[PDB]
Amino acid sequence: IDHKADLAVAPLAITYVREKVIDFSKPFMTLGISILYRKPNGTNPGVFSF
Amino acid sequence: GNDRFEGYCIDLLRELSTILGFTYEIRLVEDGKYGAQDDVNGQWNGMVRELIDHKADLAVAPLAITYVREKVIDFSKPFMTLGISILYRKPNGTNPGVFSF
Amino acid sequence: LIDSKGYGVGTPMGSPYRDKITIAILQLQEEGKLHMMKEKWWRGNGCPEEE
Amino acid sequence: LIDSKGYGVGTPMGSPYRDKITIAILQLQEEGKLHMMKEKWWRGNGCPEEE
Ligand SMILES: CCCCCCCC/C=C/CCCCCCCC(=O)O[C@@H](COC(=O)CCCCCCCCCCCCCCC)COP(=O)([O-])OCC[N+](C)(C)C
Ligand SMILES: CCCCCCCC/C=C\CCCCCCCC(=O)O[C@@H](COC(=O)CCCCCCCCCCCCCCC)COP(=O)([O-])OCC[N+](C)(C)C
Ligand SMILES: O=S1(=O)NCN(C2CC2)c2ccc(F)cc21
Ligand SMILES: O=S1(=O)NCN(C2CC2)c2ccc(F)cc21
Ligand SMILES: C=C(C)[C@H]1CN[C@H](C(=O)O)[C@H]1CC(=O)O
Ligand SMILES: *[C@@H]1O[C@H](CO)[C@@H](O)[C@H](O)[C@H]1NC(C)=O
Repeated sequence: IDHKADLAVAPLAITYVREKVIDFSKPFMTLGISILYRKPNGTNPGVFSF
Repeated sequence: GNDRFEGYCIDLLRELSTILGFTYEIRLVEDGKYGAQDDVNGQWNGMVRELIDHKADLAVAPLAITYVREKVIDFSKPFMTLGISILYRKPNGTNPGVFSF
Repeated sequence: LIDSKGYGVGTPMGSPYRDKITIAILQLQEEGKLHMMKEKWWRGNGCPEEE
Repeated sequence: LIDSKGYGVGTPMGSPYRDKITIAILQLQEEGKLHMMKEKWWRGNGCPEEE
């Protein structure tokens, strides 16, 4: 905003409130919010499955 | 009027209307087409063309963001996300019979 | 997907509505409106299984 | 994905480097350089232990 730089080449995600103060280029990468979680370890009980 | 039409990009144009207020009128493109340079002339065709000589103001339609379309007209930031992909037939139902053993 | 592209309400070269529409697309995307409309039209009728 | 939104080279409000990178980002994409650079970094040891 205060012109201390010229570009912002970074992972700077396009948000509604960021577009109203600075102006972005058109996206060089697509994403969305998504949940990260530990891959579950161990297996099902399965005393059957004969 | 504006009641002949329905779709995603008519629902989008109504939702952009209640935010801004620019009350619109649909004049669909006549020589139905999107945009291409004819490679000998260099002239555009269809909805890229009718925005060049200011005949209409918007292009609310599946007008993809192409490198050659951006130099000429001004696209907004996207509202969907495309990709080129292949439409082929699903294979036959193999149908294992009751006497398959 | 072979490439990635996207749509856009196309405006003439140097039109003022390049900015006033992308404010109202980014607003309709965080309010979930651009996913309620995609779901309302691309709902289809369903395909049975991918077994 | 919960929403869908994207990255972008941020420019000050009024800077002409907005439109000169707008065409430039589209230039690397149809040539396949944006896919080539992303392939080079987001691919690593694939965790192939599924089999
Ligand atoms: C073909 C050659 C042999 C034929 C011989 C005779 C055949 C006659 C019939 C034999 C079997 C009788 C019907 C079985 C129905 C079970 C259905 C099922 O799939 O499981 C369901 C319910 O399963 C249960 O959890 C409880 C089922 C009954 C428990 C005792 C087994 C009966 C064996 C009788 C002893 C023989 C006595 C009679 C003869 C002396 C689903 O649950 P699950 O899947 O189990 O969940 C665990 C697995 N998992 C965690 C990974 C999900
Ligand atoms: C009862 C005696 C009678 C005399 C006969 C003697 C003959 C000899 C017969 C057998 C000799 C050997 C038997 C030992 C087998 C069990 C092995 C074990 O301990 O570990 C297992 C115990 O899981 C079980 O299998 C429980 C067995 C209990 C038996 C009684 C249940 C039914 C009772 C009657 C029912 C109602 C009756 C109504 C009738 C209609 C657990 O293993 P784990 O390491 O923890 O792995 C967990 C797996 N997981 C992590 C994936 C989850
Ligand atoms: O045509 S764009 O503005 N720029 C190119 N890209 C990303 C590089 C994949 C994308 C990705 C998704 C879009 F909706 C638009 C575009
Ligand atoms: O934040 S954006 O510029 N506009 C909103 N969208 C589409 C509505 C998903 C997208 C989709 C993919 C992008 F890379 C960017 C955007
Ligand atoms: C690492 C940080 C703080 C960055 C990464 N990109 C997000 C952004 O572009 O705002 C930020 C937050 C996140 O990871 O959710
Ligand atoms: C099976 O495949 C043939 C050609 O591959 C096609 O003509 C036929 O309609 C298919 N039958 C189905 C999909 O039931």
